[PDB]
Amino acid sequence: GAMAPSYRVKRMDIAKNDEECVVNAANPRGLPGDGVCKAVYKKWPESFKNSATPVGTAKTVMCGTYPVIHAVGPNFSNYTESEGDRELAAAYREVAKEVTRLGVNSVAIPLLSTGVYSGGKDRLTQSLNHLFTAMDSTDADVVIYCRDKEWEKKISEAIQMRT
Ligand SMILES: O=C(NCCc1ccncc1)c1ccccc1F
Ligand SMILES: [Cl-]
Ligand SMILES: [Cl-]
Ligand SMILES: [Cl-]
Repeated sequence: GAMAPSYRVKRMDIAKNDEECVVNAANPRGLPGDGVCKAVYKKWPESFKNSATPVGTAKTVMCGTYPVIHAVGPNFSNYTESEGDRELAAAYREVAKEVTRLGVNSVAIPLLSTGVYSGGKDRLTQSLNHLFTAMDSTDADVVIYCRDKEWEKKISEAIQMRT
């Protein structure tokens, strides 16, 4: 574990992370996709061998010795708010199991189901709170990666609020 497990946020490409493993915001079919998923495909294409996994699950595939955790959040275009919320919470619980199993001291994570899978709604708070519920019992250093300065400030404020 980390000596003093922490949460941090950075506004940059998760493909340039400084952590011991990465969470991909994957599609269920293991396809290159767009956004975080395409950057992850360009950086770690070997990790997409047999990466397909259902919604609400995470599947780890090694790129060399570097673990890529493919986490499949729901597409809120297709799910009800209620069922989507359940699957989004589940995806993060499976990420916490994988991070623990791998024995890493740090993980780079995106906010699942907040972009092309958001169904056109702001899900910063919803996605971040499910991330916290899952990861709070892990002792890895968590570094959250986002695209926009607005969200960088809101994620930073949410982390600082808990102290
Ligand atoms: O800002 C948003 N999402 C995070 C950034 C992001 C990343 C990748 N593709 C798209 C958007 C957002 C806010 C309100 C409604 C819909 C949104 F998608
Ligand atoms: Cl960047
Ligand atoms: Cl998304
Ligand atoms: Cl983001």
